Amino acid sequence: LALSLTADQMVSALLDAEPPILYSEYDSMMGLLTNLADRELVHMINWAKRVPGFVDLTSHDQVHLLECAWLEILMIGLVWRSMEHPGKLLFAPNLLLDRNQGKCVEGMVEIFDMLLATSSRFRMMNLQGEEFVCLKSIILLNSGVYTSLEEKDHIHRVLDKITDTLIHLMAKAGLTLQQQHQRLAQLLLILSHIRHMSNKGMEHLYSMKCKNVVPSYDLLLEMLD
Amino acid sequence: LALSLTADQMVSALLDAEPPILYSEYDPTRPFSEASMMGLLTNLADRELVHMINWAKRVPGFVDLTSHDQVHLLECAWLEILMIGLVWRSMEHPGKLLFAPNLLLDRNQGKCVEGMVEIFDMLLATSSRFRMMNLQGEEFVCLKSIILLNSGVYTFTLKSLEEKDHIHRVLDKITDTLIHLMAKAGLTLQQQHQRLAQLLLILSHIRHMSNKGMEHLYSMPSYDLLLEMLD
Ligand SMILES: C[C@@H]1Cc2c([nH]c3ccccc23)[C@@H](c2c(F)cc(OCCN3CC(CF)C3)cc2F)N1CC(C)(C)F
Ligand SMILES: CC1=C(c2cccc(O)c2)[C@H](c2ccc(I)cc2)Oc2ccc(O)cc21
Repeated sequence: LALSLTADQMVSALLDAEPPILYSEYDSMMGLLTNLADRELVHMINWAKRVPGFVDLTSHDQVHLLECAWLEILMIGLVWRSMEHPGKLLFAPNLLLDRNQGKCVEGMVEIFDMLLATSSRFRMMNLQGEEFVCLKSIILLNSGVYTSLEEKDHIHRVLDKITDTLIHLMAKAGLTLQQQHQRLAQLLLILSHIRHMSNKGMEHLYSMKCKNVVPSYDLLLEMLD
Repeated sequence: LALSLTADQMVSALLDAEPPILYSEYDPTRPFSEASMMGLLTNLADRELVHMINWAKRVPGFVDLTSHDQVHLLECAWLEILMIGLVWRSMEHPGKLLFAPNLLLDRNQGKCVEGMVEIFDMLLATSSRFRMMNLQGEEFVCLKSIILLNSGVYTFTLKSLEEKDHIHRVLDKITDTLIHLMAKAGLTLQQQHQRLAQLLLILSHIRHMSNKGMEHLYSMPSYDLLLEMLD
């Protein structure tokens, strides 16, 4: 049924599944970042269930995709909220942090710097929230797909649908065929830098280890049920 | 002159710039041990690196960048570039990685190195996806150049933005080139968009593999080295 969606219905569904903007619990820096990230994880589960073609997959497959993508998804949301705040990361509306505040934690300013650069690449492209929910979904289905045959064909048909959607959004905003091609690529090439940031960030979270730091296969299996 | 080239001119330059296929050092002791296989793979990798630099300098637009920027693109890209060459070579050996004509290894021969099978599996999976997609050599060389220009660009002043913008325009010329390759093949406009997307999404996984790959190596090239080789 998700394969039957028009471009507009795809965006309407993705825009209507958006998670809400959470606030940072205080009224220690690793503490606020960690607690916030745990709380957005809960909302990300119910976001992912609403991504079209996601619940068409077995729960095993659903959780492998979330396991591979959760940090990328957390990060692309951070970068989106941060577009209109050059030089700062809008973790929460009461947690806007600058490059200098990354230095309070050994290891973080490197990820902080990569997130800022992605945020200004979205600013200098004037990334639209319709395109952004598209990329966020692309990340969900794409980042673990390559690890049975009916499942990865269906995922690749839904990913072909979101490509159609990105092209449609670009045609309706007036861009020529050529500008449509180029913008799609520039948007998708940024996903590979987002992958790099997730990997480096994952890497920091194990040196960071206060133990049981990262969402395990079984924890994620419970939250979707 | 890079930004005036026609699609077919870009395909041409890229195809001639391809580095040769090399051979692994000849009759090592087999069966391998962990130290001897890592020794071969390393020595083969190092020898490919020299040819990669000559390759890099012939990628339209690369030599327009400052020495320092060229090195940084390479420091960030070189393992993805090594790994996509392997996947390409190994497309016609299902279940095998053709590291060299004389070094064709299956999954089980990757267990000889602790931590390596996990990497092996990823590389083989990618090679199977390129098979499933019927990846073309003309597309291959466009994606490789895309890797070289893109991976290091989000890490790069008036001059620094000119550097950034020029690279982004060359990437835009490589996109048009892939699209021309697809249009000329007879694919529809929708099919063109979808295949361009599927290919570019594959570069996200190639980035994952290079990162895990870099992790694996540490668990077991300098700026100065790449810069000397570049001049
Ligand atoms: C700055 C980035 C990204 C980031 C962190 N915060 C966020 C909150 C909202 C949006 C983005 C973020 C933070 C971060 C995080 F993303 C996760 C985390 O730990 C989660 C622990 N939970 C146990 C649950 C399993 F059940 C997972 C701790 C963090 F500081 N940071 C990760 C690093 C640099 C280390 F890559
Ligand atoms: C992908 C890859 C290696 C690889 C890398 C990491 C993990 C792994 O399992 C294999 C390994 C390698 C070994 C040492 C270095 I220095 C670099 C690459 O040997 C290679 C040789 C040639 C080539 O084109 C690719 C590889």
